[PDB]
Amino acid sequence: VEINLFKKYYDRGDLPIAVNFHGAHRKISWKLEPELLDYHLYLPIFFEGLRETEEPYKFLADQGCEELLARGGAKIFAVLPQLIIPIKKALSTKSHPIMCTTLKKIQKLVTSSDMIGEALVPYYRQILPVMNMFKNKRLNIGDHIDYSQRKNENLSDLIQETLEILEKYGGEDAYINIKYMIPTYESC
Amino acid sequence: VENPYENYRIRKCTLYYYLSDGTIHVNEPKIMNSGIEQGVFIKRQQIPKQLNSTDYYTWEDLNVGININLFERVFRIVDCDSFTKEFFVYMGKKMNSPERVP
Amino acid sequence: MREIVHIQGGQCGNQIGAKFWEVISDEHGIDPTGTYHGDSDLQLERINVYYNEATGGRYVPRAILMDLEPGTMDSVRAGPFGQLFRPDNFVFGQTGAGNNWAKGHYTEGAELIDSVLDVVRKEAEGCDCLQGFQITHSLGGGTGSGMGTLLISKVREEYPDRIMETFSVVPSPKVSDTVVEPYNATLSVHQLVENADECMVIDNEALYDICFRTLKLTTPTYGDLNHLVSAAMSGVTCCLRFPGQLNSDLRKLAVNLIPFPRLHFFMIGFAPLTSRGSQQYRALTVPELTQQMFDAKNMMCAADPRHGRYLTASALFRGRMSTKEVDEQMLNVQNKNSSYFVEWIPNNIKSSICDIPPKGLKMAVTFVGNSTAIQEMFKRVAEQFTAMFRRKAFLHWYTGEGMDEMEFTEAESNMNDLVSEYQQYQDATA
Amino acid sequence: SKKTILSGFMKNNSIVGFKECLDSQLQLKDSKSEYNDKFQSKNRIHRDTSIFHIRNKSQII
Amino acid sequence: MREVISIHVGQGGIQVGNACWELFCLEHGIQPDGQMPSDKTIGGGDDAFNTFFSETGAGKHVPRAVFLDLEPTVIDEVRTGTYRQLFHPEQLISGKEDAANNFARGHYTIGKEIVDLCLDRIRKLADNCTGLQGFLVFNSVGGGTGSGLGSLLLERLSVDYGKKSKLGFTIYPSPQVSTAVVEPYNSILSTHSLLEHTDVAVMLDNEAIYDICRRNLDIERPTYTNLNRLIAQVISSLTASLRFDGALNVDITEFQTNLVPYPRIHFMLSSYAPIISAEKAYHEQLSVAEITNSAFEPANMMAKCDPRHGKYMACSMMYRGDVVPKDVNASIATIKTKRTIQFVDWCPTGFKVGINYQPPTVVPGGDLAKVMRAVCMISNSTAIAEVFSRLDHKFDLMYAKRAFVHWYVGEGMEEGEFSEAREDLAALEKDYEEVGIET
Ligand SMILES: Nc1nc2c(ncn2[C@@H]2O[C@H](COP(=O)(O)OP(=O)(O)OP(=O)(O)O)[C@@H](O)[C@H]2O)c(=O)[nH]1
Ligand SMILES: Nc1nc2c(ncn2[C@@H]2O[C@H](COP(=O)(O)OP(=O)(O)O)[C@@H](O)[C@H]2O)c(=O)[nH]1
Ligand SMILES: [Mg+2]
Repeated sequence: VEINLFKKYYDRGDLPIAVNFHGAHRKISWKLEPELLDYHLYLPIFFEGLRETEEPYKFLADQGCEELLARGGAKIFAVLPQLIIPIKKALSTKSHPIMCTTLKKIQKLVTSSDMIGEALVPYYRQILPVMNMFKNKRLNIGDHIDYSQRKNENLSDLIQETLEILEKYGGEDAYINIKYMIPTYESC
Repeated sequence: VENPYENYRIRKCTLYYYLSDGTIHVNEPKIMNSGIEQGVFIKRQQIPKQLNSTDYYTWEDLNVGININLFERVFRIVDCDSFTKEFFVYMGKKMNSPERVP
Repeated sequence: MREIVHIQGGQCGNQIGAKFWEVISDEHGIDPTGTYHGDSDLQLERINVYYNEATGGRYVPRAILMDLEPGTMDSVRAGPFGQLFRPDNFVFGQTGAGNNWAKGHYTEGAELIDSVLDVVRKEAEGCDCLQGFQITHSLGGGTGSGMGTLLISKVREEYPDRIMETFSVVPSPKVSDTVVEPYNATLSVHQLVENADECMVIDNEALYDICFRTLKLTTPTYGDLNHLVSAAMSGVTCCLRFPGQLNSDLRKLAVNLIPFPRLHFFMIGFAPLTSRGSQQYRALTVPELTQQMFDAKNMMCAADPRHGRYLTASALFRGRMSTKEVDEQMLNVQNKNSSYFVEWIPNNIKSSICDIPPKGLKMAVTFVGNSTAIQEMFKRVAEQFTAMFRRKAFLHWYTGEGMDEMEFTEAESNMNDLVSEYQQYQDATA
Repeated sequence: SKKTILSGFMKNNSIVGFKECLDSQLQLKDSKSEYNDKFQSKNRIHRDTSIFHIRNKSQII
Repeated sequence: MREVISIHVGQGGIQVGNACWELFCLEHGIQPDGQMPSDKTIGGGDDAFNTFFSETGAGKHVPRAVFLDLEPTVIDEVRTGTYRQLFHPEQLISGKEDAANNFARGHYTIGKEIVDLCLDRIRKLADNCTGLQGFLVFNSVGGGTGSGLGSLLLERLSVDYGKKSKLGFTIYPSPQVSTAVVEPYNSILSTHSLLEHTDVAVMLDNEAIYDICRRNLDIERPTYTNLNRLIAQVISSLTASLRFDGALNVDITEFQTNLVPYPRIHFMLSSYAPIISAEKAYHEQLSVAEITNSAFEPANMMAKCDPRHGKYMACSMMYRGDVVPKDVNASIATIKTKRTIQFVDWCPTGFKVGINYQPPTVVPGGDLAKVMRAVCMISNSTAIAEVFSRLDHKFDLMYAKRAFVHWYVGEGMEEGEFSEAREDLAALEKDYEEVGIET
């Protein structure tokens, strides 16, 4: 697309969120209570925002997408089919900072509500492939301690824990499918 | 082999020869109540004297009562249409006497 | 034992077989009538691989000819060697797919494909020990694209443990024959990779380049190009029909050329190919044959072999020739191009030898190399596909047969996935 | 009568450069495969001890 | 009363197995049909054919072998050729589907359906024998079915019979000239099978035997046919001590008791000489002294490893011809003098010497010419660690990215199976260096 779908949607004036931050660092106070909103029309739009790399659209997209799945309740399952093609583009940006942003969001998705991972298994051929790109590329420093663990920037470390979450809630069939995309994986 | 009633068959088939481009064509018309998938027999083309060769027929080769070689299958051209006789007489190559098909 | 059936479809696919059997029939000495007239006692040692037996002594290829329009189906028989087929095997509809994939995959083909599978099942169950099936279908034509692809998906569902083969011709850009070529190509690969065990691409462009340069014949004809694909057909299963030093069944070639499950695309070539006059002069020896084997021009696919790096390669030499000269030459070609051979798979060339030479030559070689260069072919097909789709041009036809616009987006993503991850192993190092 | 006889049914359905390869390269016996030349030769308890070394420069091949 | 039962598994085994019998068949006076000629009895004495054959009361004889394979084209050829009448028709077991170089196929998936029959045929031959000393197994590790069916038999035999000794002449891949593309994988797995079930196994890698042909035989277009014949003599060289007279005899159970220092180190690389054509074999005296040096010349090792890089543990090297014991004494002593062939510090005397009289015979239509004196060496050297190392490293590169793993894990073999094999070679590699250190 010529322009990221997120930016055009926001400037119009239909997103229900604003910054209005007065506190320790920053915060978001939704113009309307979360429960009322419809997830079908909004939930995939936010996920389009993860790709954005120019402020403030980066964070303002990020904070919600973490927030939407936290208080979803049970309606989230309806949107699972709608979240495939957007997120596929998100991992293809090849940008180091983004993958850190989206990977946590996807990992937290499986644990948000019950009986969702079993639905996500069939779509493994879409989200698994890029995950193989950088599995082995990791820092090799040695004895000198790493000062950077505070914020998760290690691509190899972030991903490795990612699959573990996927298979534990994936179900019985989860293991076989994961191997067929990325071979080096070892069962857990 | 398996026929109780029969032991040898006959297919009634006619041969066309075009004078424009030395092409031969063989088609076996429909024989009613024959229960055989009948249609085009040999697609119109040029066929060689012996399989995988570089010698081609010339109309002066066909004639009634002689054996033509065509994909190792042996043909017995028996009858002449009304228009065939004149051309042979016009060009000047003898013509043979006909006989009814057994 | 370990015999294979053949089923062909589409005018492009059907025409391919109409010459393949003629070529294959000659090798064993099977004349058109089907009565034995062979010469070499070895001609009939292993006829069960491709031929059944019939009372009266006339042989019948294990071919199930399928096409959705009767115009061509009534043509293949009338040609030379055209009556080796059992007409009971024939199957066809009454309307015509009209180059409409949805028509050949959802509406029409679904109606007629019930019968087609029936004859296939009967032929498969008749063999002694089944090995695999081979297809000859063209991705540029609808019925072959849709009806041809759908057959594989089901067939794999009945025989999950048997091998499979597909001969496909994709449309190169320099020459075009179907305005809807881009659409049927993207959907086709979406289904051939997921089920086909082995598939190899041959392009119309390559035939025209190979024909106009080496043979230099001034007037190519559809009979000509079909000949080259004929020899390649027999270049992969020679050891299944005659004794050899290193037999390599169809399964054996499968294990040694597919590093990972999702890469099973191969590109083939043949040699020697000498001009009509210059044949009396060339020196036919292993050193001479080898050099023409890896040349860029001989290869059957539009992809330039050097634009990528060879992930793996295969070679099946024909006839009598010392192995040492075969073994030594393969190593030599593995260092003179040290950069082009991926470095994390040592000893990345496979060689097989067969002792019965194809009729018409004292020696021959068939090339099957998995060249990473194929990224060029799929990439450009994506370029043509994207342009025609963002304006929603020519899509109203498909949407009228129960299909939704969502499905096309899914297929496009899959193809980019294969292209994107196919180059993954090109840059990774040790 | 050199090139005027052209006809569509003749140009298209006549292979050009893919007919049988000219002679002097077909000289091979399809029935003779390796393991048949020597192992199946026959064998003999007594061998013909005769040997000869012709007084002409052996041909290089 | 001394006999051995030969075993052939794998296309390479049969083809080499095919060659090994014409050499043994001719040297005893049996025509291709097996009927002893009415006249011209080339064989003095008696009981010679008993060493490998069994009398049928009158007429012909039966080879003591069972040919095992899964793809019938190679086996089917033998039943049609000129040796149709020799082998028993109900011991040439053949399968239906080729293993396709998939080791898991021939060890877990398909092999189980033919191993039972082969063992049954084995029992029949064992009962007929009286003093069974051991078995001989040929197989090419550069293939799946060869390793699979080959591995199972040794595993099966060791428990069915027990202390009976076994021997195996394997054929490993060349360091750089390779035929298959998965050869590294099946090597590491296969070596696991015969590292804990066999007493002795020799190395006859293909690449070296190519070299031996070029430098002496004067042939620039060798084929797989000539390679088998050279391996034929070594079979003849070692086994000839059992069926003929000897001034100093050596038995099969005499080799396993003098060549293997410990339960692990039982790989040895052999060599043969002289290998001289007819046009050049009669212009030199072929004195015994000069032949032995060629035995230890470093270019004629039949395994692609240079002995100079390591230590020597023991060489059990045989002789044949009109060799008199006095000549050898000087040769072995003279060889010890050289300064580029040094022995381990813990084996002051490490030579086992054997002598036999019947000369090697020249098969017609071959390459080797007629000679009086030849010596076959089967020596264990500390340098063999190179071949295991090099094949080990090739394993790592492909396995670091789990390439080709998916064609085995689907054949019933657990994923953890592959790793354990590495420890043994890794364990084995440290072993050679362990004994190598001077005390
Ligand atoms: N010495 C020798 N080795 C051979 C010969 N032919 C093949 N080989 C060996 O056989 C190996 C390949 O295995 P195959 O010939 O396929 O036999 P296999 O291992 O049983 O595999 P299958 O063909 O499926 O039976 C090669 O690496 C060669 O080393 C030969 O003529 N002489
Ligand atoms: N090599 C070759 N290709 C052919 C020939 N005839 C047709 N084709 C290919 O077949 C394609 C069209 O096939 P099509 O008729 O749509 O197949 P169908 O839908 O199954 O009937 C074209 O793109 C051609 O490249 C031929 O004689 N030789
Ligand atoms: Mg085999």
